[PDB]
Amino acid sequence: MDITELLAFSAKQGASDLHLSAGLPPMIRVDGDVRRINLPPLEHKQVHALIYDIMNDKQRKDFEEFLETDFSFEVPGVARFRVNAFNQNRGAGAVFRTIPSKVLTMEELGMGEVFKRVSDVPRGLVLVTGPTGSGKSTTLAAMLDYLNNTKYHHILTIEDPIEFVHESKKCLVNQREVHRDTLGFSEALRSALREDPDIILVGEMRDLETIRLALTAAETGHLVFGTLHTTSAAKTIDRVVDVFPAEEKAMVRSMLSESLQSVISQTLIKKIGGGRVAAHEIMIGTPAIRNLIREDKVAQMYSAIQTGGSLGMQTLDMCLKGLISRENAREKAKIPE
Amino acid sequence: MDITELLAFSAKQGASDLHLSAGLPPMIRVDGDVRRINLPPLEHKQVHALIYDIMNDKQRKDFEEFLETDFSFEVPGVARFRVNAFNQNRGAGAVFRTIPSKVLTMEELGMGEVFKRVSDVPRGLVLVTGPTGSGKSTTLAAMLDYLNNTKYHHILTIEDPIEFVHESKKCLVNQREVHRDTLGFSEALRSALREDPDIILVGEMRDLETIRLALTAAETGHLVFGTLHTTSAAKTIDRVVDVFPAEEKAMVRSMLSESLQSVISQTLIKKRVAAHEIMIGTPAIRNLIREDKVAQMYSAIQTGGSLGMQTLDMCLKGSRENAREKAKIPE
Amino acid sequence: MDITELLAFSAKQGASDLHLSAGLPPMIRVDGDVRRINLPPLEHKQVHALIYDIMNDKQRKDFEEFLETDFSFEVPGVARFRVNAFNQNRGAGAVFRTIPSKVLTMEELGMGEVFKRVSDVPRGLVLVTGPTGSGKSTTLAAMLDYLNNTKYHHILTIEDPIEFVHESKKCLVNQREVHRDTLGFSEALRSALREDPDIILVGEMRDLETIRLALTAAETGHLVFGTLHTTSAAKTIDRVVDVFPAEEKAMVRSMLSESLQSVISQTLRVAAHEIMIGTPAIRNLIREDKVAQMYSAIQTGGSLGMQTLDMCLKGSRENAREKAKIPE
Amino acid sequence: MDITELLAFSAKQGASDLHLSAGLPPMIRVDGDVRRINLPPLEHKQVHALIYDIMNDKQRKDFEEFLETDFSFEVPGVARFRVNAFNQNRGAGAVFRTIPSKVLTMEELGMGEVFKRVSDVPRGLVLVTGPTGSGKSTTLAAMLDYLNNTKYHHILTIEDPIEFVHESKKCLVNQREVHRDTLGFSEALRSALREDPDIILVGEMRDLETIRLALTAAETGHLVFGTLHTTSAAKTIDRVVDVFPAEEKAMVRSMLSESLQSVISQTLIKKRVAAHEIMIGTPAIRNLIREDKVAQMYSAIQTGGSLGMQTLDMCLKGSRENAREKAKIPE
Amino acid sequence: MDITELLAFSAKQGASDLHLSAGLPPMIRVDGDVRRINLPPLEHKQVHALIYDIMNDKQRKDFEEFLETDFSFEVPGVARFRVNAFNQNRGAGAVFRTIPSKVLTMEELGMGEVFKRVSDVPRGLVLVTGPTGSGKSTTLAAMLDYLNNTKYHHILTIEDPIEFVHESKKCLVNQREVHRDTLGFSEALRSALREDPDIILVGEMRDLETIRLALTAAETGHLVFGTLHTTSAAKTIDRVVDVFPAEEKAMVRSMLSESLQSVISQTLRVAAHEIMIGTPAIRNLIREDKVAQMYSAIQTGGSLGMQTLDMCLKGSRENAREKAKIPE
Amino acid sequence: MDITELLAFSAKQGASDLHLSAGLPPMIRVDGDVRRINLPPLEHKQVHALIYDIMNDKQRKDFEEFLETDFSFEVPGVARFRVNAFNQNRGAGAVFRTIPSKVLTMEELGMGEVFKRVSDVPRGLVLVTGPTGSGKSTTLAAMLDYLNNTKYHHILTIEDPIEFVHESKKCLVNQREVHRDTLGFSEALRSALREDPDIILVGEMRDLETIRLALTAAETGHLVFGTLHTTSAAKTIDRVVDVFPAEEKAMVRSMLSESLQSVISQTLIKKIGGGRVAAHEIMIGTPAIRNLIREDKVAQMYSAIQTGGSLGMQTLDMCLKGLISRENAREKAKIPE
Ligand SMILES: Nc1ncnc2c1ncn2[C@@H]1O[C@H](COP(=O)(O)OP(=O)(O)CP(=O)(O)O)[C@@H](O)[C@H]1O
Ligand SMILES: [Mg+2]
Ligand SMILES: [Mg+2]
Ligand SMILES: [Mg+2]
Ligand SMILES: [Mg+2]
Ligand SMILES: [Mg+2]
Ligand SMILES: [Mg+2]
Repeated sequence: MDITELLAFSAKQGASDLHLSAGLPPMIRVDGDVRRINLPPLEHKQVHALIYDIMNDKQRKDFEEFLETDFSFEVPGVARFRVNAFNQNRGAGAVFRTIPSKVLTMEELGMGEVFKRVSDVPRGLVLVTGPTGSGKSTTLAAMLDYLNNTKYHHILTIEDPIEFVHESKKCLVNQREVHRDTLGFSEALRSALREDPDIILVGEMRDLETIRLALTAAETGHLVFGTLHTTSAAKTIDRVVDVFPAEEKAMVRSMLSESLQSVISQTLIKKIGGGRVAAHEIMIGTPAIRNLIREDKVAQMYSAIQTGGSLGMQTLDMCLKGLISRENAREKAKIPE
Repeated sequence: MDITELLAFSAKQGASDLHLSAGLPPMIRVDGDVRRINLPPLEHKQVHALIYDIMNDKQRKDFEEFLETDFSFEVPGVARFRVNAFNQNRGAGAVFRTIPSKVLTMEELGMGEVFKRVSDVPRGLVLVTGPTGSGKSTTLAAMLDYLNNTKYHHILTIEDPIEFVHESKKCLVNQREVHRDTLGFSEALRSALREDPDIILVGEMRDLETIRLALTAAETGHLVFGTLHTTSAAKTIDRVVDVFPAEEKAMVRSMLSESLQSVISQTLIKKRVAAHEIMIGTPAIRNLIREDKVAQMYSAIQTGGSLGMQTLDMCLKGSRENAREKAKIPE
Repeated sequence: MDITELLAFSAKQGASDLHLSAGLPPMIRVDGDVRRINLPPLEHKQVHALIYDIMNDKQRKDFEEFLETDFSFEVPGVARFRVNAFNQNRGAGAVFRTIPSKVLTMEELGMGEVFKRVSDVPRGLVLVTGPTGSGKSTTLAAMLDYLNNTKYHHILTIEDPIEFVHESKKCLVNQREVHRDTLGFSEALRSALREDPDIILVGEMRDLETIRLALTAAETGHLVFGTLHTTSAAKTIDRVVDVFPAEEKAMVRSMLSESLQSVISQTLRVAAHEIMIGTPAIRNLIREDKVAQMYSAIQTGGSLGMQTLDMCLKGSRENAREKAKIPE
Repeated sequence: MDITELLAFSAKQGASDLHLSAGLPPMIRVDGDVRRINLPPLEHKQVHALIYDIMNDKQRKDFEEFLETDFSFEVPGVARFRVNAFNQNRGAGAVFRTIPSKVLTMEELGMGEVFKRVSDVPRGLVLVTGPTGSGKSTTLAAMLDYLNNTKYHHILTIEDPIEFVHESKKCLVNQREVHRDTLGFSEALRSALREDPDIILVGEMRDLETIRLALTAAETGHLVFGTLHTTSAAKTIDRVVDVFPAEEKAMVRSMLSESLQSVISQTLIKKRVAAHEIMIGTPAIRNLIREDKVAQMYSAIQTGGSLGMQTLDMCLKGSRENAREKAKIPE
Repeated sequence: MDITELLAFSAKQGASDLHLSAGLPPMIRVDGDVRRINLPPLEHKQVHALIYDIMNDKQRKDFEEFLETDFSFEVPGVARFRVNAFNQNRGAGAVFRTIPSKVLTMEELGMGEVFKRVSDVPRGLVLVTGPTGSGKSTTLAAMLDYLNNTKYHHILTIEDPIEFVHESKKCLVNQREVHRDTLGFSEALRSALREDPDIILVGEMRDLETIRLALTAAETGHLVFGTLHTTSAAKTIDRVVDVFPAEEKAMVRSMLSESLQSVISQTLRVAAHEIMIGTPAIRNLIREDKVAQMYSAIQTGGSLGMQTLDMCLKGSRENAREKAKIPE
Repeated sequence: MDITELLAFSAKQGASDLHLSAGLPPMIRVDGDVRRINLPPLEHKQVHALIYDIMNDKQRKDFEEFLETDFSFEVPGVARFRVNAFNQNRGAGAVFRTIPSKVLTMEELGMGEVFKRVSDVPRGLVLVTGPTGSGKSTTLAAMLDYLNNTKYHHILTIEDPIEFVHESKKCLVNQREVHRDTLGFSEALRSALREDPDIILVGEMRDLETIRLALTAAETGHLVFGTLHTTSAAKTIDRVVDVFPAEEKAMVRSMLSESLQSVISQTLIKKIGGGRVAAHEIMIGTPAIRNLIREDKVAQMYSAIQTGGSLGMQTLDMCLKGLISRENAREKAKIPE
């Protein structure tokens, strides 16, 4: 039972993550929960070998001298994984997080026309948000696949590391892995503006300069897709402005008001009778809402979403009233009722 | 079929852009849509060679060590291209953006005397703005051509890369390509002050230091031309100030109030044709800027017709739906 | 009578601390009081040897060149100790603070459902606070044990040194000893985000960077547990913001308003706790910088299980008043 | 006549200080006045040798490379001295300041129960203040002796240099000489938090970092003792806050409001005898500190007699002219 | 036709500037207008040689590696030039700006007693300001000549490069060329305080440090003359403060309030001047940060010889209005 | 006519400064005015030799590589000078500023009992102020001489470079030259507090840390003497507070209110019928004035000086009404009348 077999098994079980940890049997995360594989405990020596054998010399050196490190690893014909290796009280440990391989279509995900409308906009900013493991990336991949299926455009991506690999259908697709194909988000973004892109994917909007450049890229007239870890349209908007220092808030607020096209905040819910399903809050950037943003009256937006049904807007709670246990629903509702 | 041939072909097809991307055949953008040329897929090795061949040694080094780079490239008798080279999951790639060569005249563009009046000012700051493809450089080129036709002055430009190439008529024209003729906007702007210029073009008022130097250059007594991607005179004025940290905002606001002469915010519309919002820097407006009451400026434009001011929406009242797509106030 | 024997003795006597100090016999702290063990005085040479013998070569070098140092030390089968070694007028000295090994359960500590509710939250920041000794680590250990007993999650900890050692029950538990299993809090925290953790214990809100990363980790969706030495929910909240320079305060304030789930400030014996729970109103208080009002907001939050330190104290009267915000 | 002999002689003469200065004979300060000992002038070479002989190699290096240094020195059976060595126009010089050895008791100093109550607090910050020669260390020594006599606690001190040497009675006493037993106040204070102390002495709340750490140490739950040269409870409280830059003032103010237990500001008067202003940290006063209304505190002291508070002027009402020389309000 | 001949010709034509630009014949600026000399176009190779030949090896290196550079150049018996060398689309280029050599007197410039009164002050700061070209150096040179004619003082100057060369009449005059006679403004200014100067010309208020030292020099008791490119007394005062970071603004404001004696803002031909004189009221305006009021304070300061730019302009009407603060 | 002769001549003429400057004859400053000595012009080569010959190798190197430098130079039996050497358009130049040798007594300077009273105070801060060349230092030297004549105290000085050299009479006098006997003002001041000093001279109060330490030294209970370039008691006080950043102003203001004993602001005036005489504004630190300082109402102080005659206070203008031409007087009066 080598690491290849273990990973293959994890994939067979539909696991998102495989954990090694000295003094424990291998464990896998499935639908959120980490559980032990029915195998013997792995002692430090074994865990250490399993890791050290895969590593290359640099990785070994990084790991050995810094005590921890990150890298990507591939099991030909099975999947790619992002690997983190580290030390803990019992010894070595690692986490192999599976990189999703096949891209799932909007139909496969049960995503309706509203997502297409949101994808279709000719320019601006679209944000897909939610905490870790909420599926944001998969939703994005579907939106990009849809565009790849329908427009003769250029999709350029900046990813750290690249997750989904798309194949060029109608769109030219160029994916750029940070640290390997480019030196950083900033460099790639400053380049993006010179790479004739209709559509630009920016993996995550935390470090300010990325955000500035992302906004510039949207204002300048591209279609920009970014992400955050926020749980509602409002919090998303607060988050984007709040992070900047006072002197810089007004322009960010204005840029955002002009460029923001939609916000999709998302969570996964244990599906009644097994598996999980996504629930989405959806906001669409209409003049009134743009004023709410521009005037700093976002507090009102939640109801504006409530009344935006005709465009396909919906609050998280609304969506939850449409598969899931009422209690599960209430666990995640803004207003438990 | 070398890169020269490919670009020639692209031009023959009226393409705006040529794309190379490892693992694909060459592709071209025509009337918006990217398409494949009927040729075999190009693999990394081939794309890489094609790019390597055009590059000079510095460009190769930049590209090789930084993993991406930008430069201008010329195909004698055909066109000049804005080039970016980069790497991606399948390997190497590059984008060739054609650069329009000839400078079109105010008349050819149907630009009236107001633009001449704006060009004519003896010193200060003039900003031409709008999204990409709004036609900012085009408007600027015409303004500079007009000056070239009429004044015995020195026009200095700093561009990344050089877009329109002017020929010295009455003006001495010196155009400086960033990364090739100079190390950066800042360096060229610091030198500008000692290069006896009357008129300076700065391609895009993006970096704080470029803006500081641009404002210095205008305050010091030259006529400075810059650009932004903003969509109205007000937003332009906010933005120039907004970008600076708190400690520095007041002086930028004051400098700007003193030096700003005009703002021309622009967009292209089908019939394409340009529409312009035009603001002219009168004492009242300068106070609006100085006192931080730019919110009032939009109406001040509305009432400045005598000087040739006009809001974007006003100009749009000279397809109705196309118009409304771009109007501040759809009506 | 070597240092191993001394420490064993200290444990046998239920001492929290063993002191060595040139010119004195060994001394131990028991229920608060430091007292001499009935042994001869130890002279500089002897104390120095006792310390020097335990130290490893780096520790010896640190100690010799910096004149003082800290390290952890273990007596197999007895306990682990937080050791500090230093110099004083009569010569060398050292202080061994024993480490509580056994995890105690919420029930063993008489901690009620409110702690479970606080533990249960799916993400955000929870702060357990109080002066030295006050029992923060213990309260945390119980909270983590409860999670370990109930959820199939990943608990990652970062500690300087590791205090309590948990055994993986339903949770996978990874404990990381600073300086040994990782180079620092920052490194481990930056790594944490990519070690698929549900729950993260940050042993020390050591520096601004640790706090930043802790907040990032909470905001990103994990459940983070941290500590401060503050004595009340309000002071805790102030302190988290106060420590940052002006330019950075607003964002920390905002991040905190969004992510903070609870604050538990504590003192010891039996533990008394102030408990605050992160409701919208309180989040506004934090966001708007009106935390001054929060103390009463705690007073009126009984339904959720909130309570002021003084309230809890109303469950010796004098001992109580020694530690009350409002002696009455 | 070596330096040992000289110091012995100084002690024999009841001198507080011995001065060496190249180009002069040794000199001693007695009852305030500096005088020459009946000996030949000492030239640079001689003074330098005399100093070199006492110094250890580090002290020599410090002195040689930094041109001046400080250290403690002991003459067995006579006294300990605070030493500073330095250079001046005529050459080398040094100052030997005698350090009083024995710790005097509260009773010997006529200090009443209030001082015990202040000493007794379980944690927080206590500040003893006044100009040089006011008797701050003396008061502190007595407070620590009292604790040494009564509690089974750990007293840790950090001193530059160690002034009074305590002997471990009920308390474990660890005294740390800066530059010799530790590298600095900050290092020793950072270690203190891990040296299981009940009570910590910090000789002079002068540097920001020392203050920050002192406040941390008090807030974290220890009883911290510090000193300043301020002359009243209010001024002391202002000063502790004043010294910090704006961004940091609020937290220092808050920390202090929570942790401050007492302030004892002191001066010596002929009859010498000590006079004390005494403040005790009650909720009302803590608010005064917290809200930044310390201006009111002086009267709050006036009305705090029941707890043993007293203004400097009040205490002075227990020569009338000598008294008035030192009164806040001469009357 | 070498560069010496070209420059000689430019001087013969009374040109302010000579331009070289690959692909063009030499061009000269005369009374504002740049025009071609009747000569063949100069190609890159030729322009490059012309420049390369004058340059020294460092200059060549600077130019070659940085792509552009600045230096001074002298044509014995003709003039000195401020040379800038650079690159452009057609190839090399360069700009030689002639240096006004001859000092002109206050009388020759029609400058009245007010300038003498301003020159005469025993210490403090005097600022002569205005856009490029406006005639600041000239106005200064006249002020210094007047002092040179009347006081037995020490005039020290620091310049990049030296423009006007004074001859020692009653004053000892020491002129220091930056990069050649001194390493920088800062160094020279720090030195100035110990070169026993009565009067100091700071050629460029180059950076914050220069300003600091200039202010120190004025405050310390010397008479300091400096320049800025601002267009009015108010803007000058604002600018001197604005340039500093927040923490430092107050002290600069205060120093300036105390030391500032006069501001002379100027434009060109004939010169027009705005003149402000440092009276207590104005000093308060500066100190209290109410400079906004100063413009009228100038209007009412005629008795001392103050005058707004617009006032002076009321001594072609259109030309006048081109440069008026208030066109009327 | 070598440099020694030149300097001797300058001293014979009572000059404060001798200037060399390529292309000019030697010039000397006497009573304020620089005038040419009746000698031939000195060309670059000669000036350069005159300077280079005196310099030591380090000084030559400093000078040669930094293009300018400073040092002290001594002409045995004549005087010491502070020398600055530099380059200018005509070539080399230098300034030899004579360091005053004999110390002048209060009587020799016509200073009355008020100065003694001010000197006599047991502790606190005394400031002697005035622009360059106003004689401040000489006044101080007289005050120190007086103390040296009368008290058995320790006078410690920190000077950059040491000007007047005092001889130990009743006081022990230790003078410390900055850069030579100590590394800096701060170091020496931190040492001073440990060197048993009754009286401490701090040469100049500009760089903040020196001021902080100076104030500490005064508050702690020594008698501190410092200087500034200000022209009146008020401006002196404003100057000391104004220089600090906002957060630090209050404590400086308070420290100063408690410690300040007197301020003596001074100027020299061309004496009618030849030479010059000093005029002084004198303020003495009484409780009322201390409140003015403490409460930040220094604006009132000028009149408080006017009414402080009994203690020997006087405004600059008052003193001017007591040797000098009325016009000369008005040149320097706060209120010309
Ligand atoms: N009371 C007085 N009457 C006449 N001349 C005096 C004088 N006091 C000083 N001088 C002369 O004035 C010159 C400067 O004196 P001093 O050096 O004491 O002033 P100062 O304290 O301003 C030095 P600095 O200019 O460096 O601040 C010297 O030539 C000195 O002899
Ligand atoms: Mg993802
Ligand atoms: Mg353009
Ligand atoms: Mg603990
Ligand atoms: Mg003491
Ligand atoms: Mg000039
Ligand atoms: Mg002096």
